[PDB]
Amino acid sequence: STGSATTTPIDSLDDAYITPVQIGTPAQTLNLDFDTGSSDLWVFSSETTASEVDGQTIYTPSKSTTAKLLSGATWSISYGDGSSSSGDVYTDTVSVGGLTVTGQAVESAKKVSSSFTEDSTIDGLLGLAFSTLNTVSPTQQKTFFDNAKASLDSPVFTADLGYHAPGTYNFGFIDTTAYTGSITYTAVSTKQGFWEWTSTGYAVGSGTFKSTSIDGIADTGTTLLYLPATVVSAYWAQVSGAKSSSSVGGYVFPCSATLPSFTFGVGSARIVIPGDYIDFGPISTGSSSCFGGIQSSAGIGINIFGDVALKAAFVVFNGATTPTLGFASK
Repeated sequence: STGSATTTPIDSLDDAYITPVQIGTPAQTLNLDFDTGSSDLWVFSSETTASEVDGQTIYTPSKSTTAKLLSGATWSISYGDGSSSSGDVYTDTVSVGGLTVTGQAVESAKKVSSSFTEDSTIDGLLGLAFSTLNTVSPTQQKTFFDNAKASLDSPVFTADLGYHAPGTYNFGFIDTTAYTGSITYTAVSTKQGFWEWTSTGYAVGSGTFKSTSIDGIADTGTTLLYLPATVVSAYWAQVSGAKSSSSVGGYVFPCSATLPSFTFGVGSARIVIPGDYIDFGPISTGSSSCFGGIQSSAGIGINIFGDVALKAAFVVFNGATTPTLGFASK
């Protein structure tokens, strides 16, 4: 089997992407944030504290003939940005882009933090990291991908995120029309439960390539590119007036600037992030200070190849017995 679903930016900044997902019988379609940096499929629901729901579409398990309470199971997750959610668990039928999993754990939120409430466009998350990170207790549950894997034509999914435009998540096949040149594959460590890999270096604008190993994660659920302070300083030094602002919470730059590109290495291959992809616009409405899309990972504890990086590539998440990651230009 295969699946193919369009993913759409939630706003004009590409802060996140939503993909429609069918849950239950008859189908209830919720727009979920596919997150290769976590491993829980959770939704706003009829059980979510009413004051914490503000415009989201909810899953109502009582209206699904295929929903079953997973008795005794609870979940609770905290994300890198400090947001969180928790609740109980149902199993139900879940379909993405025509690919159906029966018996998928659907984690029903009883509580969500303010960041989730305030984002009316995101009805929940669909985790695509390794199932070892799943938070369901006392019986850990599998991700949608892990459940689907055996049925897939090939044990892969691909992320093709757009810049200020829709893109695609495919399951079970590689669309050879969706990228240019060849796909370069690179080793993955699953030791921390992430799609963790080592970039071979970087360049700033038209500058020379610096060969240096940068360990990080491919994370569709993180907006920006978080890299070591040395690398980030080298980038922003090429933008007149750019500075790190503790009051704002990272590097800002004059909105009048033209940003240089940023290149990262995948083996001997190179992925170029255009400068425009690094512009996250005014820090506050009407400001002439703009927020940068490349930020320091210092104090996160891990480098993160988030959407800023991934949307410059066609990315293969290869879940074969020895997982790997593939990157192609597009």
